[PDB]
Amino acid sequence: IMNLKDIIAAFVRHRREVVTRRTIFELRKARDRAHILEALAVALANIDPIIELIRHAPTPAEAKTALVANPWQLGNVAAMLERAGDDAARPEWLEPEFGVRDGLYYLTEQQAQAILDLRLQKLTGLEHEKLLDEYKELLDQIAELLR
Amino acid sequence: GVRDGLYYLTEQQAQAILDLRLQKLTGLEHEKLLDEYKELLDQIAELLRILGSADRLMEVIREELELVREQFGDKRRTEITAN
Amino acid sequence: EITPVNIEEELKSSYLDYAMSVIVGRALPDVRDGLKPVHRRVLYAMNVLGNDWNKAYKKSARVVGDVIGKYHPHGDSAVYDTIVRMAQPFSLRYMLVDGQGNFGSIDGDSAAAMRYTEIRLAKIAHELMADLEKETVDFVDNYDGTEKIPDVMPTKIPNLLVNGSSGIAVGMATNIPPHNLTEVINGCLAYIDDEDISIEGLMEHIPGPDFPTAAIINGRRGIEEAYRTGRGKVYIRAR
Amino acid sequence: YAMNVLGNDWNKAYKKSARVVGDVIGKYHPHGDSAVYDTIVRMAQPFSLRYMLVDGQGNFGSIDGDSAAAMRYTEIRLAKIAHELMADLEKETVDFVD
Amino acid sequence: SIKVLKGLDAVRKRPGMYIGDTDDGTGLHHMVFEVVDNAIDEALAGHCKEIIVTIHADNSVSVQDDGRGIPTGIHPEEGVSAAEVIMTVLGVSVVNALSQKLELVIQREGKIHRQIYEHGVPQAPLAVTGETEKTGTMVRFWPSLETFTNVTEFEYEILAKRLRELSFLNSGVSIRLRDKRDGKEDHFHYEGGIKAFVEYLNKNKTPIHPNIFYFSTEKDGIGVEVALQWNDGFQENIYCFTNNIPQRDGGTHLAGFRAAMTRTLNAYMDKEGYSKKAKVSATGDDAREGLIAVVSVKVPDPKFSSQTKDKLVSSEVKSAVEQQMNELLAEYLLENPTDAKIVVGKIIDAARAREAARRAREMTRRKGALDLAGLPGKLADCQERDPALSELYLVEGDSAGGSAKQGRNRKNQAILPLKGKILNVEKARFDKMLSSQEVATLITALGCGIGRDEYNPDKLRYHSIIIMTDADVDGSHIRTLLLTFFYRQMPEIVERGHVYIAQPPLYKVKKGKQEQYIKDDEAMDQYQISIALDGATLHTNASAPALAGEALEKLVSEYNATQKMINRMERRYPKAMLKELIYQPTLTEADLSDEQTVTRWVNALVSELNDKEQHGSQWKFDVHTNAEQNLFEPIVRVRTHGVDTDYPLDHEFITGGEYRRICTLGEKLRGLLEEDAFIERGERRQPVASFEQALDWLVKESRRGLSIQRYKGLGEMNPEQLWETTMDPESRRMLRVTVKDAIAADQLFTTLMGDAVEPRRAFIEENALKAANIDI
Amino acid sequence: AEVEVDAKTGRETIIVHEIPYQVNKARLIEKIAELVKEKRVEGISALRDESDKDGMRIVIEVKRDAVGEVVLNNLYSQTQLQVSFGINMVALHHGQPK
Ligand SMILES: COc1c(N2C[C@@H]3CCCN[C@@H]3C2)c(F)cc2c(=O)c(C(=O)O)cn(C3CC3)c12
Ligand SMILES: [Mg+2]
Ligand SMILES: [Mg+2]
Ligand SMILES: [Mg+2]
Repeated sequence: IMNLKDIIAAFVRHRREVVTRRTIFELRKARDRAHILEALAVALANIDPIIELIRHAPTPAEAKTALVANPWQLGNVAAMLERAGDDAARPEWLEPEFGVRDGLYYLTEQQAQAILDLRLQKLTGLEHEKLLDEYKELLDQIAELLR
Repeated sequence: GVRDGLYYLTEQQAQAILDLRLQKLTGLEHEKLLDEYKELLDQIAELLRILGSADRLMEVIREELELVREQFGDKRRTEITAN
Repeated sequence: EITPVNIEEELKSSYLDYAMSVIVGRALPDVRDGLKPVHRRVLYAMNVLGNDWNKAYKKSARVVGDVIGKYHPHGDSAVYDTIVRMAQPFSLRYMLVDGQGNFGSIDGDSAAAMRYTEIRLAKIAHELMADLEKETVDFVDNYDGTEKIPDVMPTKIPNLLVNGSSGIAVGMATNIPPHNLTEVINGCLAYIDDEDISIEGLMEHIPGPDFPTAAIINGRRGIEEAYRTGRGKVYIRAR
Repeated sequence: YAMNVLGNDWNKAYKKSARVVGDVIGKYHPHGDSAVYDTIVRMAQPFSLRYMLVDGQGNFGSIDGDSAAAMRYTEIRLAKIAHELMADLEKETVDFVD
Repeated sequence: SIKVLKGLDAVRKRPGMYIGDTDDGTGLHHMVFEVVDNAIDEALAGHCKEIIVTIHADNSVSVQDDGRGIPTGIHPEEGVSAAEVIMTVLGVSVVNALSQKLELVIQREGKIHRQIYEHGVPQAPLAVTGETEKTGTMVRFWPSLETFTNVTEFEYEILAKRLRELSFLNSGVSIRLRDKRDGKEDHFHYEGGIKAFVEYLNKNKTPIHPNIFYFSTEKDGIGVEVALQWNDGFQENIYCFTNNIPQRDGGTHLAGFRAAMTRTLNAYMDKEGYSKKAKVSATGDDAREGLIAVVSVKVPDPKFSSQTKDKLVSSEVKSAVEQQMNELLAEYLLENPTDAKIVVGKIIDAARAREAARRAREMTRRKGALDLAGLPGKLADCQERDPALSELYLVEGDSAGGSAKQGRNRKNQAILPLKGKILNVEKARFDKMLSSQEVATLITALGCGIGRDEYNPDKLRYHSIIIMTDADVDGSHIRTLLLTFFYRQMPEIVERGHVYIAQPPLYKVKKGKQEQYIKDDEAMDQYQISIALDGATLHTNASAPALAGEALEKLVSEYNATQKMINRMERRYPKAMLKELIYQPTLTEADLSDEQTVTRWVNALVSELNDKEQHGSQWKFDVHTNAEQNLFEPIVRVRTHGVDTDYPLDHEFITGGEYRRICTLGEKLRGLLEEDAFIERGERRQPVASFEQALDWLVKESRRGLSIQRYKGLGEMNPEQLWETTMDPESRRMLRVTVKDAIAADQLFTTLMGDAVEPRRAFIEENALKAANIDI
Repeated sequence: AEVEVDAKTGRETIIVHEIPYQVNKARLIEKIAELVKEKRVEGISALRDESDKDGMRIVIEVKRDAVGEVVLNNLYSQTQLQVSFGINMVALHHGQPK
């Protein structure tokens, strides 16, 4: 048996819980997208060695294994990776060995799989520009969600 | 198509080319196409053989009817007698 | 083989099962969204069907068939009667269903059968199910373990106060009158500001109920007594 | 056709009769729903059809003159021979109408 | 070299979970049983039939056979003797690991060999030590005296009974059992073992006929062997076996046997005219008054309801046994007309004895096609006129009423349907009860009369009233209303025991050809647990033998019970915190004063909880100091969905049933699975990360190709299913209603069904709400 | 239908195993009872249904002062133990009845 104030308080608490859960979901989704965006952006600077490695591979599984074998040089994307401060855009289930270590990027299996699925129409100049815009937008969204 | 040893493409073929994934450049993906092409040629020949003859058309119908009779037939229940 | 049983244990077990099931799952509303299980299942089914407020109507038989074939294991006539009440302007202060056809009248006429009518969701009903796909509530199982149903709705509307409720259970009952939306919103904002406001402070914004059919309330003592404790009596008089 | 569109195959689980009747009435047949259920019932009785087209689960009547249960109690699915009446339907072998 | 040593050590770590009980000595006899079974398997294809069993005085047993000897070859893979690979490699391995010394002797190819095993560790490779001419093997074992406790002895009768049973089942096989402590020699050898089994059992009693029915056939890969005889006693004893394994609770073969015997005897007694000479009739129970019988079935792959066997659930076995029994038993009654008469006489005497114990009745007039007799129009009557042999069913709805009408036995069963909910005769007045049509029709159909002025309970038209409703919450209400009516208006009917309650099933499972009915949810959980542990092996490491099925079943059942208990108390503690305490060291009451181990324990618990976490939450720990005897109680604080809560673990929780049950469960799971943790099915392999993950993988594997159907109500069942599950007298189960106190029943009925609301509300609130939250 | 005669007392009965197409069994039994009520046919003493899981079985009792054949022929002529089926094959061909 309740009165007016109890009902109002229950409604307010329900609203707070809903908003918190929604924020957590969106933050996780944004970080997951940023991971793959980084992976794709790194591989457009080593296109010739990537193609040469893939052509000699007889099986896609062998190509995936050979992809995560040695670190890759960063090239012309070191600036936008440095702009990311610390690990604000780093998934919380990621081991400390992966990612940037010393000017050299280390990939994981899912990033290699995403690389293998890249279409040929994304090698054009215009399609390359969208990655930077999407990355900056994601960083701003992550900051706002964390606030 | 091929006219003097030089292939000429269309718009949709170019669109199909632009949508080619990087994983298709391995060894096996270059012979999957050959196998599928040969099977397609065989199937096309077999399909073309049916539309040119009538006995070939009737043989298929006979086979289908015999299969249906084998799969769904049963016994008779009602008895017919003279008056 | 035959095994004996005492009558007292059988009576007690059966009656407790029935009473608890009726109290917790049929006749009383939840305090967070203000809905009974059947209302929640109907709204969820209509949302899954894609029956929006700015699209074409659908026949009632299809919706009833989906509801009783996937979520609600009971009869269909009572489900149709439940759906009819959510669309009458003289029953709900803010309707949740949009109807097309003969749905009855205040004169006491009955509605047409479900082979004749059409329905779709109302515009305010989309605010009761906002952000449903962003993991904001828990999901439970149906009677077979084949589908999943929300446990509560993530509503933006204080539905319990603005639409009321009435139900009869075993050992207890409920009776809540409807209110006005603007006043309830103002009261919620005042509570957010103060967090220690009294009953007198809340009545500066919410003076009393507001029925869909107008008329006159005769007296003010029952309103204050009900808002202070939870039980009171009021008189409604025609004009 | 409605049962085929719903995916109510002969080697899957049963479905409630009310769902099928509701789909038929709400998309294809603009009439009442009780006669549709009466039509569906007759296609599942072994003493009415020489080769039944519907597979049923529940009380569907008897030769003694009993009636079937209401549609809120039973379940149905397609029979095995009914898949031979709709073979090659998706290869443009017949005409379609509104 | 080292893997075998590690595996033997792993077996030695937990001997009970590989052999069984070590306190009563069941595993001690189980080792001997395994050895004898392996030997008789070797002797099954042996040239002759001879097995030697010796009970020595030095707490050892030596068993010698006369089949083909175990080969003494070389193993191409391991490079060692084939005999050693046969003995110790990943059930003689368990025996050797549990025996200090094991003597291996192989006599083949005219030469004598000899080798010694020490705690499963060979001392020397097998070498020739003599010459001979015979073929066979001999094994003598000295069990460990430290692992095995409290028994350290062998009992003659335990082995003698099993050997006699095996000799009876294994026709043409002879077994010699001897003891060296006192000096005994027993020889078992029979040709017609099953017939000899019946003769041996039917020894102390007095058989009434010399001829014994017996046959043995085999059809569709099912072997059937039946033998029986009638004594002069008053009790029946049926013994069932399947692949030489006893089942105490019977199964499908027993049901087929009973049905065939009943039908055959009834048909024969009807045809011969005996049942017409004396105005009586015999039931199934009369035939099985004094009877001894043995049933043994040969099936390739039997399926059971649990790992402990005791119940066969294979489908076609019933049909096979029923057909074989029904085909041949009819001919026996003609080939031996002299013995046939005696059995009929005893059956007729039993039937006549049953009749004399009944009440007094008057024939009633049934409703037929040529007369209505002034009875309600919705009643479907029967043909029997004696009220002591009739039944009446009260069904919940119209659909179930029609289903029951279609699939009944119209000779002696009647149906009366109820429509809607019935009147509450505790809140209404007498004239209102008289003017209601449902109650009026029920009163007319019963035929006793009402009003305490013409109420004569001696004119009841049926002597069995059965209530059949749905298995949901709306059937319980109707059951209570009917019980209220019967108790308030017709007390004598309840006192004399004329009221019953039916038990329909709830589930139905099917995987291909096998199908079964399930009673309720507990049976469903047991079936799910059992069906997931067949054809699967769980090894702690990569070089250890599989565990026993019974131990796994016990562990899973205890886990399920503890999980239920944990789920019950969710309102007071977080569910993840309680699950973690299983894999933690016990916090004894002695630690509640150190104030130094408490902090380490709570820190370890919080760190482990924070390590594994998928949702958004955080954990913390704190310590509170109490003045009373300087106690220090842990404090645990969580943050979930933006709310912070604290759960103080006080002294009461430390000493409680919940924590002690959790600890007892944990003691059997801490450090059970090693790093390897591989599970192997018939052809596949799989690593294991944890016990729960392996269980989930097994459950998911078992559910492939499985169909489960749940019955919403009685109107969703076909009439044949309803008959064969609920209405057949041969295989139905019911309950009988009785009154115990008669002074508290009035109080309970008044409280629960009376007009006053406050006692009812208080009763509900006290019982269902508060008592459930605290089940201490 | 068939006629079986007892080997001891010489009494005989009539057993019915099958009935024509589209005939109700309960209505048939009721009609036979009503007809024998008013002495329309002679030789009927008792009438009951004994159908079970094995199959249909209807038992008609022959009086002591009559032969079964006359009663059976009267039942054929007067009840629905023999019916007529009028065949009329009409269907749609190219949108026209034929
Ligand atoms: C025949 O039962 C019902 C009655 N009656 C019961 C009474 C006593 C027996 C003689 N008939 C009268 C009328 C009724 F008046 C209304 C309804 C009803 O509305 C309803 C539903 O689904 O909406 C379902 N039922 C049945 C599921 C109970 C109704
Ligand atoms: Mg109604
Ligand atoms: Mg009609
Ligand atoms: Mg029900």
